[PDB]
Amino acid sequence: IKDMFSSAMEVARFEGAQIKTVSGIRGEIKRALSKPEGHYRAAFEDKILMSDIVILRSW
Amino acid sequence: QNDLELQQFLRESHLLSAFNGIVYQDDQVIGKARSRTLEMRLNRLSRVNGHQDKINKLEKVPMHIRRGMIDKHVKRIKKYEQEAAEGGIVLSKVKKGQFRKIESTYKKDIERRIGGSIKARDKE
Amino acid sequence: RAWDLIRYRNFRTFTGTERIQFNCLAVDPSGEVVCAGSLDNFDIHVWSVQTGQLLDALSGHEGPVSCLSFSQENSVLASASWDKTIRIWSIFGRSQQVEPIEVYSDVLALSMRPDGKEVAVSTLKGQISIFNIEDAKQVGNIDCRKDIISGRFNQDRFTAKNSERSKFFTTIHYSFDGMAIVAGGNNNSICLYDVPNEVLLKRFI
Amino acid sequence: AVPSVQTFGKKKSATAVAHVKAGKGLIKVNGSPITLVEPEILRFKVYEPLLLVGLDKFSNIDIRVRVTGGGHVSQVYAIRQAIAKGLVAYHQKYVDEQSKNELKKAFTSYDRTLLIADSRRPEPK
Amino acid sequence: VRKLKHHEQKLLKKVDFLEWKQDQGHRDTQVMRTYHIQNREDYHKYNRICGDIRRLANKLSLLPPTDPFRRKHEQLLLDKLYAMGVLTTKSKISDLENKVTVSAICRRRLPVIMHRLKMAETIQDAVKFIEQGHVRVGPNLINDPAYLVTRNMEDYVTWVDNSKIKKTLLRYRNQIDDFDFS
Amino acid sequence: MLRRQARERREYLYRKAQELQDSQLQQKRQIIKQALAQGKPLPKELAEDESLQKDFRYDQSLKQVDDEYAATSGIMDPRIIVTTSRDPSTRLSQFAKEIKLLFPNAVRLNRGNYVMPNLVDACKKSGTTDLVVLHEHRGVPTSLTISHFPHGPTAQFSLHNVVMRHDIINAGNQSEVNPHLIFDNFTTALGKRVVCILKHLFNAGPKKDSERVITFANRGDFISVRQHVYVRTREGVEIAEVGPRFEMRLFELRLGTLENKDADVEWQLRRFIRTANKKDYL
Amino acid sequence: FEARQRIEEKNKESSDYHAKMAHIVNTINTEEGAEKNKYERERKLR
Amino acid sequence: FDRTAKPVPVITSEVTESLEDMIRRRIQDSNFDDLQRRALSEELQKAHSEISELYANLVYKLDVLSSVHFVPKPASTSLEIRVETPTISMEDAQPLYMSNASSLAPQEI
Repeated sequence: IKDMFSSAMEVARFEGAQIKTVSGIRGEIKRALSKPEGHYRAAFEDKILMSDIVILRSW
Repeated sequence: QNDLELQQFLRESHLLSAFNGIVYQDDQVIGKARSRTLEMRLNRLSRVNGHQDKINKLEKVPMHIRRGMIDKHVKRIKKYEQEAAEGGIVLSKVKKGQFRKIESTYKKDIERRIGGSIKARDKE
Repeated sequence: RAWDLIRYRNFRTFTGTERIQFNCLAVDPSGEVVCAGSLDNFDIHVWSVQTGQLLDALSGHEGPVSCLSFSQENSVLASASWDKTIRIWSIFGRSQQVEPIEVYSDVLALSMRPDGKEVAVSTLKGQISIFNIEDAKQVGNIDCRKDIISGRFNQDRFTAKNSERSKFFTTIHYSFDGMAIVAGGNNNSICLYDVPNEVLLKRFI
Repeated sequence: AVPSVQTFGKKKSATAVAHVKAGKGLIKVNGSPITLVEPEILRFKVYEPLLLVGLDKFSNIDIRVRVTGGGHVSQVYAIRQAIAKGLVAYHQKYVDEQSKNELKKAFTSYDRTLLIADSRRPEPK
Repeated sequence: VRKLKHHEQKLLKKVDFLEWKQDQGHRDTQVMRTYHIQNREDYHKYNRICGDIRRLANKLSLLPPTDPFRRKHEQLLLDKLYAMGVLTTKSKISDLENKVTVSAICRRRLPVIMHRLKMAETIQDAVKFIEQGHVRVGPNLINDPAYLVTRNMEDYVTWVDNSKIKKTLLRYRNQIDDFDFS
Repeated sequence: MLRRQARERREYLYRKAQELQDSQLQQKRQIIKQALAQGKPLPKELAEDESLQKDFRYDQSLKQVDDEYAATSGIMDPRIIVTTSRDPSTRLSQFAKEIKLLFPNAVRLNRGNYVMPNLVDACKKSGTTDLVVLHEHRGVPTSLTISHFPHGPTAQFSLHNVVMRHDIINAGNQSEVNPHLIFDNFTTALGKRVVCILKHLFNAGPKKDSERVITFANRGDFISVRQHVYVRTREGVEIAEVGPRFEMRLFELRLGTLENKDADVEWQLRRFIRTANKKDYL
Repeated sequence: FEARQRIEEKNKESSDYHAKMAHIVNTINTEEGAEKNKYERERKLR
Repeated sequence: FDRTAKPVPVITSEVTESLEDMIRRRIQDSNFDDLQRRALSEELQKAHSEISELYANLVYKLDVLSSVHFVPKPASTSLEIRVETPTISMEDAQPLYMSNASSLAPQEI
């Protein structure tokens, strides 16, 4: 997942959070990728598409 | 009245004496006494909630031999209770349309084929 | 079960743990261990004779163990089964060594040379193959399914030429000089051969 | 219409189908001749079914082999197995059984892995 | 036999030239038609054994319900018939009266085993093939249709090698290796 | 034995489907059993069916380890292979050494070029019972899969806080005697299933004074595995820690061997469901 | 650390709320349906 | 934000201490979850004898019908009395013999 964070520190702050696509596919962020900074690895209920947007509902 | 083993022995005293100290308690009752005893218990339990047209199904016997079965059984009943009446002997009391249950009733398994009473006359 | 032929007593009885029926056995030369194989279990059951216990269950055949024989000199076990495989087990002394020799078809009646050097197996193709045990390579075979007298039954509707009922040997045995093999099966010919030349010496009706 | 015979030779994942029939004497692996089978140092591994028994057995029959799978040495072992047991099966079915088991004896005295592969492995010690 | 009129059919009702009461509804004929049984007396040779099993099962259910003799022999007979293949489940002992049946002993015959193993397209084809001598159990060729195949002994029902049927299935998938004759 | 094992699994799952299908007759036969016991009237459904009572005459003589392990529970000792993933690192080879020392009747197999289908076939015709496949991540071992072989279950776990006996110190040699076991709060039916899986790979009947013990203590779906030796003093019992400690978490449990992944899943970790983190042995 | 603490406090809050709502539902059921059935019983006499 | 699952527990000295004294309680009470190594009546007697001979005949013809591939009887540690006698006398009727020992061993006499 590309750009909801600006740094791996930010993703480290937000690890384990539950996200979802706009299709309601639930998911969880797992680990920040190393070289592209705000990019991370998430796991979903099944295969999401390239035309989706993930969402971290915070308050 | 709420003793179970005592009342089971009381109402299965007849076929224990027909198919036999004596044994009466289950885990000691050998074959035909066991089959008819268990069948009698299951009938008496199932006659509460089960339907009366479905609990006591008679064995299908043809007309001209079931009527002869009934006539010879009633001849046995009349001869027995007449012999006891001309003797002193006090007999147990039956209802009005029922058959008197005798030793040939318990041995010959006659009530599966003829019922306890002619239910056409009971209905009318 | 074991029988003393002095006091005429069955002194030992060996069962398994799996309730199987045994079809062939093999004893040690130095009779410490009896061994037996079934046609419904794929294992070989290894019992001590001195105590009565089940010493081992050898596993590794993927077909019913048709025949067992202990080598009389070096005491190596040879089993052979309907998964087209003869197998050589070094049981004694820390080895637990298994050498599987594959063969062309499913084996019934292995037999063992008196010096334990070679093993002759009878196969369902109709052949008797002879293998060197220590260097597990075939020494030589006899092709026996064309000198077999297979008669015609009364009930069957196929000729004795085209029948596949009895053109193979279900029992073979070495001579005691190691040079010949007598063989018989479900047919009315028994044939004996000399294993150097692999040629039929004589056939008996 | 022709007397023909099909056999199979296998090593690790190579597999070779050999059709043997009566003919003029041509031995062709994958369309090309047998004298083109690379890696060219194992061409005698391919040749030894011919040189063990003589070319006068192959003077009247033509073989063709189709080899898929595997690597270089697994393919030459599949080729030699297919050729060997195809010659044995042809001499069984259409020539006499005495030449059949003479061929089996010669190949088995050289190595029986020309005729029977080593197939199912390992051993769980 | 001539479709009696109303007065005749009323006057002789019990007349039937085909179906009698001793026939038991022609069930020997019915299950021997189902499982293609050659000889007439195989139904009744199996019916004797079903009557043995059910006679023992009656006389064994007439024992008291807790003694180990009844429980051991009921379980032992149940295990034996499941292993032989007549019974399809060794769970309940009412199988020893209800589910023991000439059709179960007939489903264990060799052509029916064959047809269920997809080894022949019908039971009559399986009869023809094992009469023609194509089928071996284990190593030895089985020649008669009535052969009863137990549960562990149905793993070895194959064709004989050098069978034309084995050759044509191998050559249908062109896996025929002519080295081992098929 | 290919055809025998295929048709034996076929008959077993036929019998299991028939049990769950006709398991209503078991409990209504239980109802009429206790109706004979205390003379209380029988319901209408159990009162009007005549066939069930005349089967009950036959069926009045009817009456822990489960269906895969039940045949040979204490009869026969296990036989375990311990193998790594493929081309393993040296710390995974050290961990596989430690797991083969954990389980008695376990050997270790070198892994490389072993396909998992013919590995499973070689094991289940050479007679082994269990296979433990270990997976790593840069040294740190991350999973172990236990496959019980006569078409039994596979339990797949992840391993989480792994400290190794090779990693700590030369504290000596291990004990290798048949240990005692401890299972702490395995309370659900999945807990008993996992207990039976994890404990039918130890030898039956250790000595009563067998001086090593190994504990599988459940702490919210995180089975802490430690191994201890002990010697009972005058005042308590003194515990020393020996051999590896980790936390395994079951994420999958299916009903076939390792090769297929077409087997029916008994349980697997629903991670993304809405009420995921609210229950244990979920 | 905040993960474990927030999850377990949310679980505690949900398990308290479900108990509280089920309690008030069946107390309204029991101690007022007894009066509903009492009124129906003394209305059936009319 | 809400989070999906609880994190993996950190193993500190408190949880190792709690786990060790759990182990100590179990190990001093020997609470170990190990694997554990695996005449009547006249009428009842004659009922038993009748179904025994029925069972014998039925098992015989089931074996012969099954073409004697069967599964054997489970186990019976029976009890045999053998008297002592010459093994001449334990033989068949023919002119010869094979062994003239006594059927009981010296350590059985």
